[PDB]
Amino acid sequence: FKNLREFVFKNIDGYFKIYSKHTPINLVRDLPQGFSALEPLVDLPIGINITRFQTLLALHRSYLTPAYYVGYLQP
Amino acid sequence: FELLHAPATVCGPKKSTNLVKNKCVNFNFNGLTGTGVLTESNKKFLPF
Repeated sequence: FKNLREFVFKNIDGYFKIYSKHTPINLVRDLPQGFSALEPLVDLPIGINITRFQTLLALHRSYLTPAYYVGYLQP
Repeated sequence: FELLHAPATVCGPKKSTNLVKNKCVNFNFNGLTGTGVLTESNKKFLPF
């Protein structure tokens, strides 16, 4: 698959921005050694203090019971 | 209206003058003030 998508979430001083990209890659299992510069998408001014977050997936079976990377930051 | 610790979202400007070009005058570009000769540039900028 020649499709790599990367997203960046930040939450500072009441401003919310999202940095996104689509790019083609060709490697068997994980990220290649190539380099490129990400671009911002949209600025959101609500600025809610976010502590816990969840993602979404696509699936068919409605079994309701009541590959993504995540890293930390240093200033 | 409220003045709590939050970014300002709603306010409206008013039309004052018309566009000017190629003469060194002061300008207010998105809150940035400066004075210079405006000359068309051939450099390609990033969309953001």
